[PDB]
Amino acid sequence: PITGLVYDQRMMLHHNMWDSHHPELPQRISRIFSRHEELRLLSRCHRIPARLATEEELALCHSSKHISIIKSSEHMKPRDLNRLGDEYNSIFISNESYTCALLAAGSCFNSAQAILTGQVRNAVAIVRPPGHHAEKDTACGFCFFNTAALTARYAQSITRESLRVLIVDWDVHHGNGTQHIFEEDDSVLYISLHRYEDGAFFPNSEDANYDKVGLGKGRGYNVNIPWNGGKMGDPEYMAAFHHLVMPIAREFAPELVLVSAGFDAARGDPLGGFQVTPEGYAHLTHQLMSLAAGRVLIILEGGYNLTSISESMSMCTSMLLGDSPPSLDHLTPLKTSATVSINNVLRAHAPFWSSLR
Ligand SMILES: CN1CC2(CCN(Cc3ccc(C(=O)NO)cc3)CC2)c2ccccc21
Ligand SMILES: [K+]
Ligand SMILES: [K+]
Ligand SMILES: [Zn+2]
Repeated sequence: PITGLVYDQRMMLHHNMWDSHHPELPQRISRIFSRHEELRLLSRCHRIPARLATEEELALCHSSKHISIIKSSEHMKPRDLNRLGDEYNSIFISNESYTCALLAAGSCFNSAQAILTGQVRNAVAIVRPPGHHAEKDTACGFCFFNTAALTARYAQSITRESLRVLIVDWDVHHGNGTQHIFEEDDSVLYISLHRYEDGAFFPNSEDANYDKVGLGKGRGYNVNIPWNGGKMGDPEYMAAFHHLVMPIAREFAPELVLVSAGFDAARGDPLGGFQVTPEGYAHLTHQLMSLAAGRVLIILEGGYNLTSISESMSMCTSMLLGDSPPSLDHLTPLKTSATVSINNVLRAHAPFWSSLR
C-alpha cells in the first residue's frame, strides 16, 4: 500500500510572455508541491521521476501534424509564438511549452507503469500544462496534448489493448478532447461532471450534454453529467457520485482509474463559480479508491486559486495514503436543477447500465 507522487519544477517553464498574470500560472504546481511538504504528505509518498513523453507515445492519441506543429514552437521567435497561439482556442505558447507538455505526459506514464507493475498502489501527478481539452488534431483551452487520454492508451500499450480504463473528469469544464478521443471506444469509460449552463459555459458546445452517450461500440461508455442553474457544491457532486459515477464504474469494473482532477470547481476558484470543498474532494477520492483494487492515478488539470488547489489536491493525496476521510457538513437538499440533471443522465444511460435501472 504505497502512494506515488510525481512533480518536476521544470514544468514551471511554460509561461505566458504576453500576460504574466494569466491564471494558468507556473506557481500552480509549485504551490501544490509546497503544501504537500508543509503538511508532511511528501515524505509518505514514493517519489516517481518525471520523463519526457516520446513523439511515438504522443501518436497514441494525436496526429503527426499536430505533434510537429507544437514541436516547432520550441524554436520560434516571439512573433511566431504569438501568431501560432492565436490559431487555437485559449492557448499561449512559449519556447518551453512543448517540453513541459511532454514532461506532464511522461510523468503520468511513469506513474501508470509504477501502479500497474505494483511498485505503488495509487499515485498523484502534479503536472502542467493541463490536458483534457486537447483534441487528436488540435490544442485547446490551455492544453497541448491530452495527458489523461495518452496515459490510458499508454497503460493499454504495456498491458493489453482491452485494459478497462475509467477516466473520471471532475474539472469544472467538460473535457471535450477526452470525450472525442474515446467516443467509439468501449475499453475506456469516460465520465465527466462539468458546469454546462445549456451550452453557455466553456467550452460552449452541446457535445457536453447528457445525450452524448458515445458512438457505435462506444455507446454507453461516455457519461456527461452537465450542471445547469448556477453554483454547485459538495451536495450535488456527492449525489452525482452516489447515483451515477459509482454505480456505473462498478458495473464497468475498471482495471485502472485515471482522475482528470482539475480543481476549478473548488470554493474560491475565480473562474469555476462552484463551491466544492477540500473535504468534498477527499470524499470523491475515497469513493474512487474502492474501484480497480485501488489502482488510482490523480492527474492535475485546471484549477486557478493557488490556495484552493493546494488544499484540495493535498486532501486527495491524504486519502490515497489511507488517512480517514474528513467529516462533511449538510449534503441533503440538492438544487432542483441538479436533481433534474442527474435524472436526465439516468434516463440517457439506463439503456446501457443495468445498475441504473
Ligand atoms: C465567452 N468565452 C470566454 C472564454 C475566455 C477564456 N477562458 C479560457 C479557458 C480555457 C480553459 C480553462 C480550464 O480550466 N479547463 O479545464 C479555463 C479558461 C474560457 C472562456 C472563451 C474562450 C474561447 C471562446 C469563447 C470564450
Ligand atoms: K469535467
Ligand atoms: K468511451
Ligand atoms: Zn477547467
